[PDB]
Amino acid sequence: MKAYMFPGQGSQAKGMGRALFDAFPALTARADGVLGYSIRALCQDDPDQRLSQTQFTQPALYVVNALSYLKRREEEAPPDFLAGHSLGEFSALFAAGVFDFETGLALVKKRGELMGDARGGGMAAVIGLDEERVRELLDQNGATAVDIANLNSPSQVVISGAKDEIARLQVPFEAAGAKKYTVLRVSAAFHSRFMRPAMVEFGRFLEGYDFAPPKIPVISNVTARPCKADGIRAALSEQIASPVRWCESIRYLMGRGVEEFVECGHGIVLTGLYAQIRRDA
Repeated sequence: MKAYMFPGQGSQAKGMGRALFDAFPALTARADGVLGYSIRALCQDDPDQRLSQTQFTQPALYVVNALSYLKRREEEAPPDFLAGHSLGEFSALFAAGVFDFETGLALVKKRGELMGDARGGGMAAVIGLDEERVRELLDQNGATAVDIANLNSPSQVVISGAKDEIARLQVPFEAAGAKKYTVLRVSAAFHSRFMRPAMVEFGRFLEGYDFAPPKIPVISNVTARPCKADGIRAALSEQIASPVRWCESIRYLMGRGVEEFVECGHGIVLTGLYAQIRRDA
């Protein structure tokens, strides 16, 4: 059994998807219709470094992920399971037939707008400490307005919360053995109940859409379990204000009997995480 893993923000790069745009002109033109600009130009030329701006990053990654999936479907047996990291969930749901290509793109355009417009707090990516140690450090350093935002691998955790606390934690984390502590280029503290207002707004926006049942199971970032057909809106809206349980999602799949994990999209970010999750598990 095989799972496809769809990457999210941070995996984008100038030049991504070139051969896919060539191969899928109808979807390229349809993407342009939703976005109002050339998706190929965004990805190939990266005008004014817009690929690093979340309102553009999210649609770019959704399109490249989607086309990457369709290329794999032409060439390889279908996957048994799908999982996407944050933005990647939307590509996974597209692959599963939950919504059509344009609908998913509209959802991600909105997610990009909500996240670009969000304010308050920040985030840091930590390499070299496990969840238990990170939680201990947050308590020891009195960072009561910081929480764990992503559990990405046994040694890769993202934290989120008050900007001053995120700044002040860097040296203590490094002194405890973090190999790297990197404050992220994000508008706000995502993946805590701090982001509740945006979660509420996104939920309301999703009421206007009509979803289909997944044809292939999609493992939710929120629950680390398969998305329920009746639960798409909760899965997607709550995701932005909840910890991303990526490590647990991969471990769930391993426990179900999945032996082959393939990254579907540009880059090797999730491949790297998987190697680390696999080595520990």
